[PDB]
Amino acid sequence: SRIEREQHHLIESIEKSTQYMAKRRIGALISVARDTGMDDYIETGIPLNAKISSQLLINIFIPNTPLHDGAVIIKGNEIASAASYLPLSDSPFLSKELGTRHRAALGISEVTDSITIVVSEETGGISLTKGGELFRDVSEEELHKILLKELVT
Ligand code: NA
Repeated sequence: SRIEREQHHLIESIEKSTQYMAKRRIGALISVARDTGMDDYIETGIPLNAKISSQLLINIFIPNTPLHDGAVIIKGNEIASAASYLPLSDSPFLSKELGTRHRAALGISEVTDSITIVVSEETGGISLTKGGELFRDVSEEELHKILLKELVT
C-alpha cells in the first residue's frame, strides 16, 4: 500500500494546490520525474527534499518569494527542489499567448519523460506537457484522469 498511497497523495496534492493557485491566478510549474533522471535540473534549484503536501506546494509558489521564481521538481516520494531551471522549447508551434512557464514545461517534456503541470498566472488555466506535447486548459476531470493514468503504477 506504501507506493500507491504516496502516488495518490501526490495526485491529490497536485490537484488541491493547482486548484488553489488557479483560483488566485498564481503561476506554478511542477514537474514530476519518472524513468528519465532529472537530477541535472534538480541541482539548479533550492534543495528541499521535503514530504509532498498541497500546503507546501502552495507556499512555494506565492509570488515574490524566494522559492517561487522557477520550477518545483518532484522525485519519487519527495519535493526534491524548488525554483529549479527547465529548458525553454525551441518549438514555433507553441502559441504566443502562452508564457515562459509553458515553454519551459514543453522544453523539459521534449528531453525527459516527465509529467509537468502549469498554472497560468494570466488565465488561471492548468496545462500539461508530456513527450513534447501540450494539453492546454484541462478541466478538473481531465486533469484527474491524466494524473491517475500517468502517475499511478
Ligand atoms: Na500554435
